[PDB]
Amino acid sequence: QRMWWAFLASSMVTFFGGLFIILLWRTLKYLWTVCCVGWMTSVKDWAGVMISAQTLTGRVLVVLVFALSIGALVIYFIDSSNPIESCQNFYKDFTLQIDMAFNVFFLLYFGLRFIAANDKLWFWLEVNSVVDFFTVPPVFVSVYLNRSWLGLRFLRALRLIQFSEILQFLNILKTSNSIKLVNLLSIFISTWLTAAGFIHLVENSGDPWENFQNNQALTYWECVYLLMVTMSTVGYGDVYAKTTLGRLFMVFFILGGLAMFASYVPEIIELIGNRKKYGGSYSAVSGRKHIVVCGHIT
Amino acid sequence: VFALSIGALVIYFIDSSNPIESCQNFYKDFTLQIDMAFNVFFLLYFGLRFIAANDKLWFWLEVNSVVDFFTVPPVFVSVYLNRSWLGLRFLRALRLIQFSEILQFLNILKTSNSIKLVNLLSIFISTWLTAAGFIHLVENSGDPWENFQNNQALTYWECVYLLMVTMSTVGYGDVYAKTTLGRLFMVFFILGGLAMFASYVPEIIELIGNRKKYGGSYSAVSGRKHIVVCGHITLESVSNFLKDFLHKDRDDVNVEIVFLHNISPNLELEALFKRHFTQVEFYQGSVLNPHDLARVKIESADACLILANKYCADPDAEDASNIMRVISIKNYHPKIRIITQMLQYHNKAHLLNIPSWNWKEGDDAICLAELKLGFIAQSCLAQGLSTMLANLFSMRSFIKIEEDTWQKYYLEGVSNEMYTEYLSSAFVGLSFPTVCELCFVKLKLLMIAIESRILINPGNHL
Amino acid sequence: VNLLSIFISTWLTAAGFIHLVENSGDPWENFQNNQALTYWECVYLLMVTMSTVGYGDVYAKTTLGRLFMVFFILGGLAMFASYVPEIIELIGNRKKYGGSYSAVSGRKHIVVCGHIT
Amino acid sequence: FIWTSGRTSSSYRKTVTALKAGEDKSIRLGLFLIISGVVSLFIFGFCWLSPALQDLQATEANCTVLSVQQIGEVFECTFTCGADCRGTSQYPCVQVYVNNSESNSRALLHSDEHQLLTNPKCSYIPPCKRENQKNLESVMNWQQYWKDEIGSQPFTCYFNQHQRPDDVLLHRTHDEIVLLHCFLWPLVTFVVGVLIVVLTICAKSLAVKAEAMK
Amino acid sequence: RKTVTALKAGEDKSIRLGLFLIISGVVSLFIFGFCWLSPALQDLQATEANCTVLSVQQIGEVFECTFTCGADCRGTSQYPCVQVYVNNSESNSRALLHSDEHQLLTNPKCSYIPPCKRENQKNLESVMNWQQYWKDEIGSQPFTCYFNQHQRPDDVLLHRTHDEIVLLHCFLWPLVTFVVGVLIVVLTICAKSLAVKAEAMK
Ligand SMILES: CC(C)CCC[C@@H](C)[C@H]1CC[C@H]2[C@@H]3CC=C4C[C@@H](O)CC[C@]4(C)[C@H]3CC[C@]12C
Ligand SMILES: CC(C)CCC[C@@H](C)[C@H]1CC[C@H]2[C@@H]3CC=C4C[C@@H](O)CC[C@]4(C)[C@H]3CC[C@]12C
Ligand SMILES: CC(C)CCC[C@@H](C)[C@H]1CC[C@H]2[C@@H]3CC=C4C[C@@H](O)CC[C@]4(C)[C@H]3CC[C@]12C
Ligand SMILES: [Ca+2]
Ligand SMILES: [K+]
Ligand SMILES: [K+]
Ligand SMILES: [K+]
Ligand SMILES: [K+]
Ligand SMILES: [Mg+2]
Repeated sequence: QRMWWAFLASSMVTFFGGLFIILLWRTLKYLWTVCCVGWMTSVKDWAGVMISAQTLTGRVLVVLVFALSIGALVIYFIDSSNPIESCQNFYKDFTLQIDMAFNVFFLLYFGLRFIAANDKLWFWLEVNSVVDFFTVPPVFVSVYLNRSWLGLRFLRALRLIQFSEILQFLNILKTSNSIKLVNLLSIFISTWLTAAGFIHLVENSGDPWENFQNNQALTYWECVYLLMVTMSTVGYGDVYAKTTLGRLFMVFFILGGLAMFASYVPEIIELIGNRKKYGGSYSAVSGRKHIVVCGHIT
Repeated sequence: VFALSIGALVIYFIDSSNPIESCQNFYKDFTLQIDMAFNVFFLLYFGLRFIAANDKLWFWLEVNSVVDFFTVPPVFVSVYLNRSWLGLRFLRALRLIQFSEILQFLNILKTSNSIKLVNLLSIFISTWLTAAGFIHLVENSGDPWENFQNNQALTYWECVYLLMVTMSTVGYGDVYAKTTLGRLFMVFFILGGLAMFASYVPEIIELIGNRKKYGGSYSAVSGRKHIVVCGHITLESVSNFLKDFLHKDRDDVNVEIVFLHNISPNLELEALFKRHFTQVEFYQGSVLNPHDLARVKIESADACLILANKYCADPDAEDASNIMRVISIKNYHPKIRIITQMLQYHNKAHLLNIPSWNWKEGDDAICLAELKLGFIAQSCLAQGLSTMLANLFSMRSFIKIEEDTWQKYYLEGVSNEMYTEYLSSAFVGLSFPTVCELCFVKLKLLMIAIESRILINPGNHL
Repeated sequence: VNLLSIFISTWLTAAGFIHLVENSGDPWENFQNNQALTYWECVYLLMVTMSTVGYGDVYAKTTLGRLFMVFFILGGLAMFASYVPEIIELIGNRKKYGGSYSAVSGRKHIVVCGHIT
Repeated sequence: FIWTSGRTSSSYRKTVTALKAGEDKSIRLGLFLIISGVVSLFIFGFCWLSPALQDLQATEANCTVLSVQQIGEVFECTFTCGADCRGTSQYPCVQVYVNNSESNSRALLHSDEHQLLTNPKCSYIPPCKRENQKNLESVMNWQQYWKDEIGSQPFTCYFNQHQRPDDVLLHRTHDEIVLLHCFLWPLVTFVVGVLIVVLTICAKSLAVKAEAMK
Repeated sequence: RKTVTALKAGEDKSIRLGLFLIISGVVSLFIFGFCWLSPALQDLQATEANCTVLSVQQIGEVFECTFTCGADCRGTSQYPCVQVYVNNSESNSRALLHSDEHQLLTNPKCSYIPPCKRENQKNLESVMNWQQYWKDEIGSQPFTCYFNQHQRPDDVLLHRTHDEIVLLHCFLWPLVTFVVGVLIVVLTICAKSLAVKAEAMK
């Protein structure tokens, strides 16, 4: 028996049940009018300070988030080399225990950002909330079931979008050029890796109307290379999508990914290399005089 | 018309999965009856547009007339013959060109950006689908000089994918045209379709995503006061203001700061607001707009601060702009405390004639020229007094270094500011000199004055 | 007219040269690696190469053919990228609001001019 | 790079508070789910159309075997061994001919449509298990179990006089469950999208009534 | 001069169309002419002849035909090879008979191919049927045949592979496009110039 749907159901149920609970609470709050500084604000302020880097504990938490995002991405990269669905012992799988701990920390960081949030519904629809709903619940389900599906785990790469924000929190990024460069690099890499993971999932699991018989055995790095070739418009043709869903995804990505590549790669290359050629200072020579000339130089 | 165009396109999409020519019973084919009715409606809509036309010959040569001549008669022939050919039925996709026009008729599309976006999307999609249908027809029916033997069995969606790959210039080579007519069509499409793709896809992506990041409005918090700041907002102006407002030498104030400005903040201002994430909020709007003033909740703000551009090219223009801002804020809410910077003194006199301008309630016009010339005059009574006064306002921490230099002593002196607070009943009934010599080093506090209200250095008789 | 003439003549001449070079093989290979390519096939290959589509169904295989392909990729893509947009801009410069009003018997009409916005 | 240097780069009431922005984002989401559900329904509908008609056009029948025999010829199956390891092994060909309910004439039995399409010249294929001896043993085992089935029990069979004109199948190759899920979950997406819009408008309009009440 | 009303714009669009049809017809004539050139010369260069069979025999070797079964289903079946040799009107020497140019090109080693009908037995039966009908045709009636000493140097055909009707339609309808384009220009100029005379008459 296969269990792929249990992981996916846990994410869908989490995202939409939370959204419906929030909307029902709103509805019923106003409906009570038909029948008819606080500690809440103090904990909201404390959570907002923790979320920012205004304290030592907040800085430690932000650095931990930065490290654990890369850790989870590396864990997904390790798992991407295995079969699509498998049975594996939680008590004897160090990577599953490490993932379990990482997702505990992300659940806690999610809880802190929820408490700190001003508009809950606005928070529930912030995309790094969506990234947590589509990546945290399936880890819990896997650790409970003693089984894993390599399903939507490529969405972990979207965690790189917050890197510039948490670098600005840590008082590291100050200049506009550096901020823009980090933003562009993060968006480019996360988009590339996420799209590669999705096309990897879709190619390795065939079309349902073809009874999953036309699947193509493509590795994650092969899909990454194919996406790079497609984005740059080189189009070698050695590697390409063959399933109907894969090609349907390829068509929608060709509209967005080429505009991203054509826009971001020149701008990144302009932002880098902005070095001053004439820097440094003169070194005096003993026994030889020197003359400084300034004013109208042409 | 809008619905039936999509209906006919969907009918063509269904038929594109069948053989190229076939016999099918009109009395037992629901899709052929539905197509029959759809084409009756298009014949009627054609007749109405013909009657409404001014120049008939101009109408006969309008391309949606041509699209009807190439799509309506063959449906009639098919319904008469009890047979169908998947011939020029892909021209149905050209019906999407009129979508923007009939949306403008229905008073739905009004803005230029939305009209342009709809036009570009319609032209792109209709061109793509029509070209895909034509290459599908040409590939599935081979070359006449090769006796139709070199035909390639390509599905319509396969041809759509091939056209997308060709337009974007990716050119995988997994799917390509093989017939001579198919390649001849490919060569002419490569000239036009790449120029369309290269032009339209960036422009569509620019038209979408034009969202305002700083929208919304401030949400007041019970038990906590907030302050609205407007006027000259820039990275250095906000950075200097926040250093003095949020300094650790004040007591534990939790006044929120809300900025209102009509320019989107640059990346360095957004980073400055992120470094103050729990104490500063920014909202993009105009102080002259009552909607924006309601957005920043200025009716419940504790005060409104209006910073001025001290280095402006036209002091008169800057004063006029600040006067207009004050007028707008007072007009929205007469009972709002307003603190503003005024470059000149005659413009300050102009401003204080406002009916809602109440200096007793706390309206302060900080006149820069007046205060600076007064400070210069006090330096003429005692040299160094301008420095003495200026350092009493700026919030400064103690700074200490091991070097024995004049700077150490100077910084130790600079560490003090002027404050104001109520004093103990244990000092009521004594003389002002007596409480001064008491406070001086026992409490470590120096008094310049007390609240016949404001009295500068009282005598021994008070 | 200048752009169209230069584009077409360059395209056809380059296609003929690559057709000659592909159909007569390499002298160091003793003319044994020749590829039987028709002139129209070479024209299609040149169009595919110029537009940067690069299907790969048809391509040069001889050493001289590839050496010619490398030098043409430098010039022909810059020509295509420059000329095709400029030609497409030059065409289609039609005035949408031309023509003249046609009076209707029994109905009056009013002409409005000046500051129209 | 699409365009070399961008084609030479010379040729290319407001009483509601902050909650308004979260609610307008909730409308957006609910609308996007409505569009997604409808679009995916059409996409899956075009993909399932030919398989579903090729399945529907095949009628159920009652069958009985006329004969079981070998044609003496042999064919390659592929056998597998981890990573990518494969080789080929022979199997002997059986043919089986069967009584038919629509044409009442000879047709050749094919266990399923994948067997028909992988070797239309032959009636059965063994799962390739290394050596030729095990393939022949497994064909002889299936052959003996089919040869004595003479009118024992008219087993049901699937036929299509328009595209399997003298070929017969023992199974449907179209899983009803997989099709059901392909049309159910896009419908669920659409219903969820409607409920999100409805609750967002219900909350938005009740906020105005609860404001005017004060 | 601009006495004509709005009708001027419809008539200038009608001139455009008529000119575009003239250009289309001429361009398509050249395009079809280049595509038909090699097939038409390869057909013209093959002369009509009178033939008689020298012998009918099998070479003992067998070949694959492909047999088909809906969607994409195909497999292969053997057929036995006949060869047939024939008297010739241009070279007066041995040549091998090939029923048509597609048979010559699909298997130039062999004289006939059966339409693949599933099993080998039906292919062999259909070859034996054709073989027996050809073996007794000895001088019975000098059947006409097609030959080309320059590109079918010892090969002979029973049929022309070039349909005259398909070529006729490929050159007729571009000519019709051109004639219609001329008549549209002519009637548009005739209407435009008579409108000026009917205006000056008032
Ligand atoms: C508290 C909320 C967020 C939990 C999220 C819902 C998830 C966890 C729910 C939804 C459907 C549930 C699954 C439904 C069916 C099975 C199969 C059974 O053999 C073990 C339990 C298991 C595997 C359930 C595990 C929990 C589950 C996956
Ligand atoms: C975590 C998921 C599953 C449940 C979400 C909890 C929901 C039902 C509850 C818990 C606390 C509630 C929030 C408490 C405070 C506010 C601030 C007010 O100005 C708007 C409503 C809002 C935002 C409430 C909305 C509903 C709410 C978010
Ligand atoms: C539908 C096809 C078959 C026939 C079209 C009808 C023909 C015969 C007739 C009917 C109505 C006529 C039009 C009626 C009115 C005008 C306006 C006038 O100032 C010039 C002639 C013009 C433009 C006529 C042209 C010819 C015309 C279009
Ligand atoms: Ca101090
Ligand atoms: K390219
Ligand atoms: K390419
Ligand atoms: K390519
Ligand atoms: K290629
Ligand atoms: Mg706040």
